[PDB]
Amino acid sequence: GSSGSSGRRLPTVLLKLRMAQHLQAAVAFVEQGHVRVGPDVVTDPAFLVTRSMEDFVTWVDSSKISGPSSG
Repeated sequence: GSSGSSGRRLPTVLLKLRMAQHLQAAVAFVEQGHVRVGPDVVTDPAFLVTRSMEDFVTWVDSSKISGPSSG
């Protein structure tokens, strides 16, 4: 309960955001450079992300990914 930085593995954040199927799926995707965080692309799953960055999570290439909505 101190002031600092609370980051979590990308794999965990992805699973929670229903971005991936299983832990192995999220981890594999990160290794294949499928998921990126903000202006910085992460390749390792051990990568820690902060609540602030959590919202700045996007897929390297979401061309196929559907979603007619914008915002």
